[PDB]
Amino acid sequence: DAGVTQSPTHLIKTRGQQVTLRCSPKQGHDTVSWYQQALGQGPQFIFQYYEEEERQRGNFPDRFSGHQFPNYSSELNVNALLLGDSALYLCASSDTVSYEQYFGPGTRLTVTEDLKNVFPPEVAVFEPSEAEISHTQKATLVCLATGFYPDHVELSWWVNGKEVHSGVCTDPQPLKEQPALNDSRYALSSRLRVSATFWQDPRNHFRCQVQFYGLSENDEWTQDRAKPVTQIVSAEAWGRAD
Amino acid sequence: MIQRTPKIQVYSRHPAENGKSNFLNCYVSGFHPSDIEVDLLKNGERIEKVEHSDLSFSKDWSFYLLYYTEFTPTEKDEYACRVNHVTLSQPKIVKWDRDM
Amino acid sequence: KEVEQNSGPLSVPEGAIASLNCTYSDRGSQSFFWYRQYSGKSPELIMFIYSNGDKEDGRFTAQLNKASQYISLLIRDSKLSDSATYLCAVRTNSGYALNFGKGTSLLVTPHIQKPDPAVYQLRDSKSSDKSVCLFTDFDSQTNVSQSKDSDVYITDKCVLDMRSMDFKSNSAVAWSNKSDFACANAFNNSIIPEDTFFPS
Amino acid sequence: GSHSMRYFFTSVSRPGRGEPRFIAVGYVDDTQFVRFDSDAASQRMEPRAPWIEQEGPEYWDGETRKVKAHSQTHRVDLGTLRGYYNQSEAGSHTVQRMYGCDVGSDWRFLRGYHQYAYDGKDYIALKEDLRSWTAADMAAQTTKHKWEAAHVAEQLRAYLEGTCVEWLRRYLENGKETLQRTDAPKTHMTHHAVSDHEATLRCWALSFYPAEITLTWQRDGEDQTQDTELVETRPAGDGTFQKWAAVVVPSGQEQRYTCHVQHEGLPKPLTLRWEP
Amino acid sequence: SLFNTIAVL
Repeated sequence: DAGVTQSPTHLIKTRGQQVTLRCSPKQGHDTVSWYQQALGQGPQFIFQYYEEEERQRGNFPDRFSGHQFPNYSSELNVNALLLGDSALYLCASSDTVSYEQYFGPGTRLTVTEDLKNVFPPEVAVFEPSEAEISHTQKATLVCLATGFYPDHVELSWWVNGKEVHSGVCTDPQPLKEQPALNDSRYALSSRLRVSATFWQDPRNHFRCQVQFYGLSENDEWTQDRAKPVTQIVSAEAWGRAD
Repeated sequence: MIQRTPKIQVYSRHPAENGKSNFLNCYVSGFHPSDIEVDLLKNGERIEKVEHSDLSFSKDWSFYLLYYTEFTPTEKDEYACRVNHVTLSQPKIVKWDRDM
Repeated sequence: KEVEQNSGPLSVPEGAIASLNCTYSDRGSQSFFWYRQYSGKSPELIMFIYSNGDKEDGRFTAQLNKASQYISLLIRDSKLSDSATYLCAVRTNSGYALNFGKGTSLLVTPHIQKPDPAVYQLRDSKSSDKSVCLFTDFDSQTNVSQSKDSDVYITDKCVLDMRSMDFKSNSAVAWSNKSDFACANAFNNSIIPEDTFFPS
Repeated sequence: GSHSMRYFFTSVSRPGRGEPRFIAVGYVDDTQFVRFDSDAASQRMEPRAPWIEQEGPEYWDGETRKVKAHSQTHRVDLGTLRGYYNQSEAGSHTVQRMYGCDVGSDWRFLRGYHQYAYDGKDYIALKEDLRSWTAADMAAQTTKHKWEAAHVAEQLRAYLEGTCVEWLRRYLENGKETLQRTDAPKTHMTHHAVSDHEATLRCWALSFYPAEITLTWQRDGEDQTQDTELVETRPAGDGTFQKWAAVVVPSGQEQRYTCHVQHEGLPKPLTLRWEP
Repeated sequence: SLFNTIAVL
């Protein structure tokens, strides 16, 4: 009895492969429109489905096709994947009264040259300077997530087991470790800032958590490094009195 | 569930001239619901290749339709409109009067 | 190219009115919408306009002028929460698809009450051998340029709202794996605020 | 003179026999220019005037897309109305919709309108202000509260002012030689003996456009509203319209009677009397 | 031309 739904959340594929994306509309909604949103660009219309047929189609090539089933859910299939198909695929549902379109959470597709290119993040917390505490009565923790590809992660901070937002800043876009290379790995920073009295309580416990979206257990893997599965990686610290 | 019985008019396109080409019309209007069967008759017998307009309707929501053929009238030929609708116990015939 | 927006970023001082314009070419454009997209997220409907004129909803005002073929969104009393990409979408009478602009990025630049720029060194929780430089408490005017040396990394400035203390703060981070790398000279490509505090 | 563009839609269920029968027609003034029938081969919006044939495939695609959407909205509306009125799956019912535009001499917007009926009775219509709905019964009130919530009237107003008018302007220019022509009625009068003492005088208007006309009889100047037989104004089949007015009159007293003919295409109103 | 966003009852 709730909102628009999409799966999978993230996908990694290689050139020439095929993918299927699923979308379920919001509960009172019976029409679903698919859009492609490339990085730094606006969503581009692919199709809209109503009563199980294609009501309208965009400007996309034959590789992209789709379907809507009796429960009003829908699939986007795209074949012969190109690197350039890397995008946020957005599904949007509407009714037939208001016709307003409400977007889902999106499937993030990345098409890469070779699955060997994917690597989870390495994660580390850096503890406050005694200088900062002294000058300021406040203490900044820095998290650093390093060496990951593709560039979708979700970074959150946890204090004494509860997820926090006040006092955080995470970089809006991750940085290329090697700008020249097209398949460069990424880095991302975040700050948690608290009062010195808070950081000085050695009962207080701080954890930086990075959810990484990676390979699924459908993906073959023969390398020696651990399979770069979708996983969570963390670093932590405890407060220090003086 | 409104039920309204058809009006019927039978007439020619141009003024009737014996031995001269024309069109025979049947305007059926004022009816509801919209299922209806209309033929044009020549001496009691059903005319083929009769065409009709696309269903439309008036301000009171009653339907109207025009049925027509090419015909060439004569002093002794009778033409008529034969109409059926759920509202009628039996098909209703209206003979063509060249001055109506 | 049917719906045009500038990318920006556009800056608006915190509390001030932000203005976004969008332009379109199709005369059959009938219905207009503004979507907000936070970094890493999907777009969110915030306003629809179906009629020429102004339309007010909370802090948002949309203005449509169909003769001049523009549409505007104004956001009064800008908050940090308002920093996001704003996408402009249009629907013609011929169909049911949305044509979207590329999105204008809005950054609401925060007012720093008492700036005190400084560069601090932070040690890794796991091991002393790895370290990080935090440039913090500089004024919003300061931009932070990337280092021209590869192997030394610098993030952009980011603003953090410590809500309990009504206090806001900028920060950027710099790090390297080189033995010849000091916080003292980490942001040397960046225009140094005069006497930023450098401890050791 | 004024012009109008008007779309008419009819959907009729037929339980047991498939999807409902759906018929759509468009008009500019009294002239049909477009047609869609759900049982026809093509499954497209089809041209019915010479002047619309000029539109390209991007137009027919759009018009086919939307007309299909109207037919699907009626399919649902039939189901919904069936539920609200607690009627059986087996009976056969009708929805009708009509909307469109009027413009003045200047070709500027004049009025817009959208009416809707279930089984020949009004259900809901948009008011003159195009901002609020008039609702037949408790079922229409339900629909009106829902449409208020979903800003339906506002979306439709945009179309009615604006888009609808602009297309009407374009159709009027492209189709100038038929749409902007006004054919004045060719008139005549006819006399039939009814046995003794009385005669019919029948007054005719043939070959006119548009369909609007007034035909009246007077005896000695004074209107015969009660006494006159009128026939509904009727299509000739060639783009033009026919009408007549009869009156019964005492024999040899026929000079007293005069037929009055009013039409857009006449410079001044016509007067006719029996000329043997 | 026809209206696009025709609403259901």
